[PDB]
Amino acid sequence: PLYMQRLGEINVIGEPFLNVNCEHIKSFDKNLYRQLISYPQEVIPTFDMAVNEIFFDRYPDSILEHQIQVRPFNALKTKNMRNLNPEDIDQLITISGMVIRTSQLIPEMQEAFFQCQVCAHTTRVEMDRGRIAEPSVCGRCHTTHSMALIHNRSLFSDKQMIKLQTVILFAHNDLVDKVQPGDRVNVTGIYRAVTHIDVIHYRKKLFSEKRVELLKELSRKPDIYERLASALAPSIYEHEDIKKGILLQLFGGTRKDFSHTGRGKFRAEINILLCGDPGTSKSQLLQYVYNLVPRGQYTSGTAYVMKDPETRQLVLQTGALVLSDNGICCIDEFDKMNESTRSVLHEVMEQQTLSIAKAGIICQLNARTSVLAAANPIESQWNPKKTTIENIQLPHTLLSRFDLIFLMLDPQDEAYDRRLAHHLVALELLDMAVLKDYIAYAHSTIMPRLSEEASQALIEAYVDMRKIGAYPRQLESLIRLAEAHAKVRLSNKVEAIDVEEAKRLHREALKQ
Amino acid sequence: DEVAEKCQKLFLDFLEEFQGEIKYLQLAEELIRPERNTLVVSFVDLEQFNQQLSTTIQEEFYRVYPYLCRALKTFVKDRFYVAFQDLPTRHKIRELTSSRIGLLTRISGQVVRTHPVHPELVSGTFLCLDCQTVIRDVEQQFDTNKSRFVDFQKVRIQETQAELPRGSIPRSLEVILRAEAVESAQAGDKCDFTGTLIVVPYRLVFLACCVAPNQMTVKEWEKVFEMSQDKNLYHNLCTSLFPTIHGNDEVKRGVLLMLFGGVPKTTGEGTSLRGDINVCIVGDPSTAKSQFLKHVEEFSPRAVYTSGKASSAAGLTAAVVRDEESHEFVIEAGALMLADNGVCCIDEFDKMDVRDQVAIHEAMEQQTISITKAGVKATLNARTSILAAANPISGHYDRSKSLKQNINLSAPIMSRFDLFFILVDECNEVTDYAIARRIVDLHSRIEESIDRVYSLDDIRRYLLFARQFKPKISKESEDFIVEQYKHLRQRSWRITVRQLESMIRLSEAMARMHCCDEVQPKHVKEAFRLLNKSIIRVETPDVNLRLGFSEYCRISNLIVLHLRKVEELKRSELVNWYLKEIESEIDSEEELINKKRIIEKVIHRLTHYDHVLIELTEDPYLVVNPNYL
Amino acid sequence: ELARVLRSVFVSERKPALSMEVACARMVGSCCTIMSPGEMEKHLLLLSELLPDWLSLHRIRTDTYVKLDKAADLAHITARLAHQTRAEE
Ligand SMILES: Nc1ncnc2c1ncn2[C@@H]1O[C@H](COP(=O)(O)OP(=O)(O)OP(O)(O)=S)[C@@H](O)[C@H]1O
Ligand SMILES: [Mg+2]
Ligand SMILES: [Zn+2]
Repeated sequence: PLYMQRLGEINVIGEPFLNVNCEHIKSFDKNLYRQLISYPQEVIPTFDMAVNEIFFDRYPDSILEHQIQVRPFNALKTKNMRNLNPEDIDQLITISGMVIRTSQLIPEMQEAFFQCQVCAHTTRVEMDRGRIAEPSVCGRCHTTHSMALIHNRSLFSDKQMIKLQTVILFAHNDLVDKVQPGDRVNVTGIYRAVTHIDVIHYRKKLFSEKRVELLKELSRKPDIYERLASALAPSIYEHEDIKKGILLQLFGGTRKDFSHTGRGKFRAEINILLCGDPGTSKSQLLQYVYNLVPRGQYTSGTAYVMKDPETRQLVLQTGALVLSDNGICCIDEFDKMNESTRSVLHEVMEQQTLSIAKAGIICQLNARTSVLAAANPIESQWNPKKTTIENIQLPHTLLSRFDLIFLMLDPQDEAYDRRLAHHLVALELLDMAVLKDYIAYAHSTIMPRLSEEASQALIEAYVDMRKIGAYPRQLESLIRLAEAHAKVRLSNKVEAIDVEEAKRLHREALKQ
Repeated sequence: DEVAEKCQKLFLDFLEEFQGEIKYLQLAEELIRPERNTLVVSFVDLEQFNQQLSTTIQEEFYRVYPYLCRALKTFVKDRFYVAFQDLPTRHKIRELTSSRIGLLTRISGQVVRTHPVHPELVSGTFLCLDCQTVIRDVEQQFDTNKSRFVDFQKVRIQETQAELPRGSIPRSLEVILRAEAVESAQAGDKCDFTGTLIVVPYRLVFLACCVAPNQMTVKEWEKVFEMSQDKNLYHNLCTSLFPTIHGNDEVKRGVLLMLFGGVPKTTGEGTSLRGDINVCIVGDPSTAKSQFLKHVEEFSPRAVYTSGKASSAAGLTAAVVRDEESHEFVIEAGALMLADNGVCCIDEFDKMDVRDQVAIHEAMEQQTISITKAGVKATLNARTSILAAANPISGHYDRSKSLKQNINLSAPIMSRFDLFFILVDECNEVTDYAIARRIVDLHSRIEESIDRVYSLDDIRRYLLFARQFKPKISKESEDFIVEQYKHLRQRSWRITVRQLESMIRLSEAMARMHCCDEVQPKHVKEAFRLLNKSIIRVETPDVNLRLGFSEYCRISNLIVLHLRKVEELKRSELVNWYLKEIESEIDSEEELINKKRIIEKVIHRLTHYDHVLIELTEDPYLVVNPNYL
Repeated sequence: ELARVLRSVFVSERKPALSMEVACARMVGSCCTIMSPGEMEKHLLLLSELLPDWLSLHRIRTDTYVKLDKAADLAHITARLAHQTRAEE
């Protein structure tokens, strides 16, 4: 029995709260589980009484702030928010969702303090069923209608109203302020209609051993990198380097905290720019990335302030860029966008943060996103020129901020047209479904670190690269790419292969 | 409440027995004065006198406060309000919960809005209109002649920037001040308020009683003293403040100087002279500029960061907004006035519109901001130092065009910056190697690649101690400054009296750095170079064992000055003089032999390559080429 | 002085035990000298090792919690600390 150890831990800590898994109740007693589902409001007091009696029998000298309360969680009823029916009123329900807004601290009376107006006789009245049992006679002088209520002396309970993505959630006392907007929570509570949900518990590994073994077996294949490149976007032909770059961006770099150095948190997420004629694989690839990647965002060429109709207070709304934090945001027609927005992009591209100073509102926001942008040359045709600006007309700052820039040119080769037409007229499954979980596992588990041989290789690479013209930011991007390629092999150390591959890809992109 | 009577008796005990002189007797006697009606009591004295009473007052302050006032009145009448101070625990606004109602806690915040003084009736004498019965001493649950009134003030406060979590709106709290606490707080100030959180019909309101704005430990004081005697303190501070940035030490010296700052002076004509320094940085994208901003932001707690284009004119200085409840017009603070007596950092200053820079103009020089919009007339203090970062018109500094053509800044804006550095990126192999090795070492060896001579907290303590001194300018420094400015002004960025004031401020900052009560000409000589340099490279190339160009020029200047002075010598004699002069730096025999090697090589090189020194016939006579100035 | 501050914090919090993070954050936010959290942690460890009877530490799960006896006389503790400092000299 784990519950006796839980009671002992509670005795050690003194926190009167019990977390009970509903599956244990179902396995132990199906009838009791059904009773809990049907009438939680009546069985929870019985559970509290039982656990309190057991704890006091075991340790009667407990100086507890409050009686031990049972908080069940993870019920079988994981119904969707849109599947609610009038039948399950006053029944336990579990819903996963996103938190949008949380209200301020709302005090609610639970004990009413009444004092006699003559002899100052004091009494306490329990608040029950939304009605106040105000005493009408005194306990000392028996004077009728001599009771006065003191708000300060009364007992208040904190309650909070939360909007979940919609349903209204009511957190009470301890549960108040435990959830921050922008997080995904599994809320367990009783369904009640006036509709609203009263919160009882908040919930904020996923792979079996066979899945890990299969991942290791695939990784031991030296061809896994190219095989996954072939697996990405099967409908897209002869863009293997682009798929390689997309996969490296999906892996990304590793996060490092430089708090001890006094330096700001350096960007560790990869951004790629694409330029070419419209009607090419831009839109299809962007849609594929947006659909495949969870929390992805698709936009076409920011935060804003909203009035609260209740308190007349100016609240803030989060744009798609903020909503896609720790995700991937893709943009089409980068050239055709206003200069005002592209000026704002410099801050999010560089510092991963965003600062606003307007109408007295000063705030800073975290914007950990990867930008995959598609752009159209100003000539709508690859005019024979030298610099990419001569064809696309983009400032040096934005181009320098991009880690990888790729150009889509339709070659004037007959065989290429034959292959394109055959691919269209003729227009794997084992890979992408496994790959989503594989990428999640790689992100959660491993992180690479740099080595001395890679140090020397990168130093020589930089000193050779500047001879071609080169900025240190491309060196940072090369470090990030080496980390990504190390993540590809599931190797905890960055070796010569990663640096050589990153340098090869960068030089190939520059040559193209 | 029996415990309230016990608390009253114990408060009488504390008032009558605390000592070898009772501290509160004179204050109680002064309470007889009509203008004095609140008593200030230290919390540490209460807790040391007894613990049960201290805990009870800390836990039931609202319950026993009127009994405390009754005890105070009884004690005074034997020969009124009670105020408490020096509570050792500081709390955050986000920590305020319903569980803390009735607790004596003190809260720290910044005042944003104020309201006028209102009379509050406490006890009212009521006359019945039916039987003409006078009902006296009627308390109010939130005849004017015989009733009691107490002054009131309403204060709206806002969360501090440091305590503000990222992505969160700073919540506002209402503060009630009564009796002597009225008018003790001013808008725009940061204060700590001691009191309780009361429940208003519900609504959350904090009741406050008091406001807040040699004794240092022996070891900290001695560490500050010992480090103040370091001869290489300037270079050590320069290295320690930017351990992870390679080269460009001139910007480091400039930012350190503006951190020190000068002294402001107000003339008898009422005109105030700015004692601060404004710095502008323009450079090619390669050179690190935002890193300096981040470092100065994380180091200085009084630093504010903002972007260029995203900031409007109203958001920088202030804006006029109509208040919903009052149906009137108020002023909401801008970034500049929140950075009062601090430093404000602006990134991408070029992207800002001219309509914003013209608003900045007034705060730049006059150090104040004035608003005359929509019937609201006011002036506000903007005592700030501005650090601006920008890039040239084109991403690349084009040498085919003149210096003036390359910078798109207005002439007064160019003039009102004291130090103006321009960075140009060059392709040098040794600089590339150094930058690459530093970056990779930082990336691989995050913590072990940092060697700080002094702790950041130690630097902060020294800076706090040093800033309060106000050095005096000597007559020698006076005429040296006169002649230096004579020479300087005789040569786009025109040099006007503003640059002379900046030079005086720089001399004062150098004087404050060295903890010297008087200003010496050495500070003037040091600042003259930094004012002159303007365009500055990343790193000077080595000179053939290698030696720096600046050190080479320093040695040449010293030797030429000594020879020219002696004109109104011998090789060995001059070397002996140099070794005598440099004795304060050499600490080992190896350094002596290295210095001998260096001086022999430099003398030979000047004799046979630069021709500045002429040999006249083992110890040849050396003379200066008569065309070196 | 840090001991006095810790005593006052435990008086204010109305709690028998507190975590390292919250206690260190409050002490730093209330101390007269700016210090790093690591220095505060080492100071707390030194206090625990020198004076175990007053101050006790309990390792629970993945955290260590701080419990103190509030009834001890502060003057006697200050005298004991002064004696310990003199002995260490
Ligand atoms: N001397 C240096 N020491 C160490 N790193 C450097 C140095 N110079 C440049 N870097 C690197 O180059 C990066 C560029 O820094 P930034 O200050 O952002 O450049 P910038 O000149 O401000 O360009 P903008 O204005 O942001 S487009 C830094 O983050 C460092 O990684
Ligand atoms: Mg920058
Ligand atoms: Zn009665």
